[PDB]
Amino acid sequence: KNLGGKSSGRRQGIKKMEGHYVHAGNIIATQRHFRWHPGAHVGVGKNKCLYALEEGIVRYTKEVYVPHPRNTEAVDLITRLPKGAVLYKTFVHVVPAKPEGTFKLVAML
Amino acid sequence: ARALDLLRGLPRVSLANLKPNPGSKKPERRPRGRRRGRKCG
Amino acid sequence: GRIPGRQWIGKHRRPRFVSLRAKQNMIRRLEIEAENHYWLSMPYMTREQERGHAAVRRREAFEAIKAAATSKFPPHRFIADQLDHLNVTKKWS
Amino acid sequence: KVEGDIWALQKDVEDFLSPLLGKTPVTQVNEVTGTLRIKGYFDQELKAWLLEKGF
Amino acid sequence: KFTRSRIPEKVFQASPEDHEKYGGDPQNPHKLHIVTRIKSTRRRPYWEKDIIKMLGLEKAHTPQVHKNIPSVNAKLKVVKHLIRIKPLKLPQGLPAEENMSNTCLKSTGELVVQW
Amino acid sequence: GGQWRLQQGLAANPSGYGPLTELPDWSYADGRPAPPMKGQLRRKAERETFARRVVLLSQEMDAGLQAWQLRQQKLQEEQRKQENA
Amino acid sequence: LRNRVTDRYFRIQEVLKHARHFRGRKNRCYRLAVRTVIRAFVKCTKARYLKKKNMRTLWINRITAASQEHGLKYPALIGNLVKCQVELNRKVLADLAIYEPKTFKSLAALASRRRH
Amino acid sequence: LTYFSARKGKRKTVKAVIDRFLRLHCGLWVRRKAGYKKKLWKKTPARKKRLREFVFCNKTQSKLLDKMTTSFWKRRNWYVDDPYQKYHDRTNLKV
Amino acid sequence: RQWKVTSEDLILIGNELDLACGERIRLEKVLLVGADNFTLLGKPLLGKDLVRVEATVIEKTESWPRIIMRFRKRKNFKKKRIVTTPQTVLRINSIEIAPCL
RNA sequence: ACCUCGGAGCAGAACCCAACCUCCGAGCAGUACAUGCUAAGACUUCACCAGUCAAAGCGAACCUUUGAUCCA
RNA sequence: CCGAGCCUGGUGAUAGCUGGUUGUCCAAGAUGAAUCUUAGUUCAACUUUAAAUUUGCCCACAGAACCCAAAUCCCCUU
RNA sequence: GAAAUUGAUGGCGCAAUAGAUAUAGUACCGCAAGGGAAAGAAAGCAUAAUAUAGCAAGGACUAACCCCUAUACCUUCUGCAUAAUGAAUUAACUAGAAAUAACUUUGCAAGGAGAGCCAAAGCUAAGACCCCCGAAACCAGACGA
Ligand SMILES: [Mg+2]
Ligand SMILES: [Mg+2]
Ligand SMILES: [Mg+2]
Ligand SMILES: [Mg+2]
Ligand SMILES: [Mg+2]
Ligand SMILES: [Mg+2]
Ligand SMILES: [Mg+2]
Ligand SMILES: [Mg+2]
Ligand SMILES: [Mg+2]
Ligand SMILES: [Mg+2]
Ligand SMILES: [Mg+2]
Ligand SMILES: [Mg+2]
Ligand SMILES: [Mg+2]
Ligand SMILES: [Mg+2]
Ligand SMILES: [Mg+2]
Ligand SMILES: [Mg+2]
Repeated sequence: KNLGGKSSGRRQGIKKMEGHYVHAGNIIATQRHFRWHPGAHVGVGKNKCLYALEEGIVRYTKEVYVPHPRNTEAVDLITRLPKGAVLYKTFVHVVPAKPEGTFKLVAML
Repeated sequence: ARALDLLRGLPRVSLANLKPNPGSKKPERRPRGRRRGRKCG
Repeated sequence: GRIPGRQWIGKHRRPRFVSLRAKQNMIRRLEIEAENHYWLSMPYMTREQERGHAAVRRREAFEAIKAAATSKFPPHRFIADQLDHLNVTKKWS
Repeated sequence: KVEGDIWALQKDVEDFLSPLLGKTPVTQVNEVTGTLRIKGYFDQELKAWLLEKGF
Repeated sequence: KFTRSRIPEKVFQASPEDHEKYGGDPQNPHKLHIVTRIKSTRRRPYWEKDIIKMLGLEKAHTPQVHKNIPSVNAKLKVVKHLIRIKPLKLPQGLPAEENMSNTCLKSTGELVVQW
Repeated sequence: GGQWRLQQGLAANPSGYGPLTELPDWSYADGRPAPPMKGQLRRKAERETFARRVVLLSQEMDAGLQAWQLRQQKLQEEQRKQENA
Repeated sequence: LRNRVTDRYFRIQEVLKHARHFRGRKNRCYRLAVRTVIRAFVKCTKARYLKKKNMRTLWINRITAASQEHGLKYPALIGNLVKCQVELNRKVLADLAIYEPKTFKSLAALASRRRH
Repeated sequence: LTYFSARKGKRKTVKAVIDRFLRLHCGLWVRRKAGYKKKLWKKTPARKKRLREFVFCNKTQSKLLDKMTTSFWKRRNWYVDDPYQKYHDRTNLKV
Repeated sequence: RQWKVTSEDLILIGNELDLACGERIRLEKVLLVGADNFTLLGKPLLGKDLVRVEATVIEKTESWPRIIMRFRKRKNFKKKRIVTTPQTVLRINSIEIAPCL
């Protein structure tokens, strides 16, 4: 009487652990809901996958979570916290490796 | 050349002295014996 | 007096019993390994001291491996080997 | 199309190419066919070198 | 399931009683292990097999000298149930180039430069 | 009875190291020594490699400790040298 | 019949010569002989381990008899000779038991003395 | 396919391959993505863009296609204004 | 191996010795020497000064062909090899003892 | 009775994991009509097919599941 | 020897099914997806050979989630 | 699966189970259509039955047996002494055919090839690689009450 339930796994999770070198555009982690939040130089897709916006080293950190005020449910959740409480989340950052360019001598006019 | 001098020293080249260049003639594999027989690959 | 099924696998197996000899053998092994624990409890260098102390040798060894791998190439061919085959018809005159 | 001391040619080629590679090149001397086979592409360099030698 | 086993660190913390029993000084610890394989790697996990191959202990009862450093010790901890470890003792110091060909490893674990 | 031999410090197996295996089996009746036996030569080569590895490992570990000491000294001396003003 | 085997006689004989001392048709019929000859050769190969195993057992039995003639037990004899640093092996000890009874008596006395 | 035709004794080409795949001389096979003309009204713009693309084949797919076509289809063609003229050869390829 | 030996005895060593036939040799690892009324036991070897056992290389031969046969049922596994081992026959010429006790 | 897809447990912590296994759900709707075009780099349901994400750029503006080929 | 005769021919029918597959010797070599599909096949994985050049495994620290255990992943050294 | 167009006496055979079916389309079989041969110049026994015990042997041994060791082979299976298959035995016969692309070795080389074809080191030549037996059937035409 139990049908369905034959769906395969989504192969989600972290694709780049901490310290892994990541080029711009590489997907860092795919998640179904926000297990890891985007940090510095990390973007978010429609499906909440984290990709590197710059070329660098992936780092995972814990930071205080302050949601966008337009996120009404999160704002209410915060409104219900006690005074000392601060929410925390796991964030993924890309520490950019190369400089974004150098000045070169082109012509000795 | 020294090769022609070696020829001068060696026996006459005939149809009984001829050999293919090594590596040009792979051995033929046929399904007889333990290793190539039975189920014959 | 038979054990149902096949011995040593099923739910009902032949009762196996530990002999004094088996106990002594196991105890001997245990003593060896207790000594192993002791001798593994005193590292000579710390992890930070060992970091990089063999890097040069390891790099040279891998250079040797790479050289062997990249030096693979067909062997030389000599006129002498080809011409020596004429000797199959060497005779006495 | 090498004639003469193919081994002398091999020595010369190794001398000429080792600085470019940084290592002595790996080669095969087909003394029968009179050819020298070098691992890696050096057609342009070897052509220039043979021109300089006057072949 | 069967998995790799994490040995708690307290296992590898010698006590004064152990020091007296085995005759090793925690200060000035020995430099080199002599490791022999005394147990088969058959019926052992592939990771223990691989560790044995790395350490070069494929042949049983053939002593092998290894550094007494934390990484080698980590591997030895993985395969400690297949090996016998004894410190390498150097009564006359390490052999000199002159007598490098006249050494012998006594069963006590001493490398003597006379044989 | 190998345990007793081990206690006395000999090889557990009398066929291991010892006079019975390491000495020449024979010599010429004149007195000239016999050529070394193949097994003895192989065993000597193995022992030489073992000693060479012992020396190499000891030297590598000592050099590593000395290099770490020098690195610590350089770090402390440089951090002190930064105090210049 | 471009190519036909002409040596089959000799190929058969190579096997049959090894079966000529068998019983029944195994010594005549190649189909049967070849199977038994293979078994005979495999047994011959595997018997080199059993030969050594049985010789040592034979030596141990003979040494046990000889030592019991002098009130010793084989374990005591062997262990005490080792402790006295006599490295005579079991083959030689059995040979001495058979052909040099006074020397074996001396060794048994030595083993008992060491034991005491 | 037909390894030996009954009239010539030659190997034949599977024309279903020729109707679907482009072979670049270097050994690459190009193809359209399946469904690139089907029910576009229910496909997101990104999916449509992915589907409208010309795509290379696997090594094993390329080997299969090479087997299924004859050497005529694997020749140099110097067409006048071939859009794939530049793609017919590989550049800066290390191994 | 250990050989129980006496003068005029023959010994079959299962390997070539690198000695010309008829060449005289001294066997140096003598564990035991015995007479009718006394025996001398080494610990484990007697001194060179005590005993001198001498032999002669009488023959250098090959053993009869030994068959190595491997067979496993129902595996098409069958292998045959013939091996001949080198051998040397030594004759023990004399056993001399000296009063060096 | 079921056959495709998806969610949860088995399968606790990267991924992955069956069943006549224990439960649940879907064959689209709402929205707008840039919900356009292009394009680095990636993910990928263990193959392929297919399916995802996406910087930069151009252009307007200021979105949240089902099915191939041929054939018409 | 008739739920559709016999003979010849097509015909060496076809058989994902059963059986068989002949010298010597050495070496490497073992448990997913789709499918009128689960007695089969194709792709993968594994495997073999040859070739190119350069890191591979092991691997501590750091690191990998909220909701509501054994371990695993990742990699400096070694 | 085209066409236009192009134009071009011998035996690394068999030798009486082979080679023709063939000494013969005979003998023989069939009502008939039809099928269709054979052949000419070791095994098995006997000399000489048999001796406790055992995959019939091996290690051996002074000695055949006695002692000790040893669960036929093939195939099919996860796994077979298996009380799963096949085999009385001897002789003879009886089963891996080939392309695409590779690789190896030659030749020549920005060209190769004895027209056509290929070519961004290629082209030309050679070498290596793809089994045997078996249905119930289907259809055509004969032959049979
Ligand atoms: Mg599920
Ligand atoms: Mg095989
Ligand atoms: Mg039972
Ligand atoms: Mg994938
Ligand atoms: Mg009828
Ligand atoms: Mg058939
Ligand atoms: Mg093997
Ligand atoms: Mg279907
Ligand atoms: Mg089937
Ligand atoms: Mg025409
Ligand atoms: Mg005929
Ligand atoms: Mg007869
Ligand atoms: Mg049977
Ligand atoms: Mg059956
Ligand atoms: Mg039968
Ligand atoms: Mg009538």
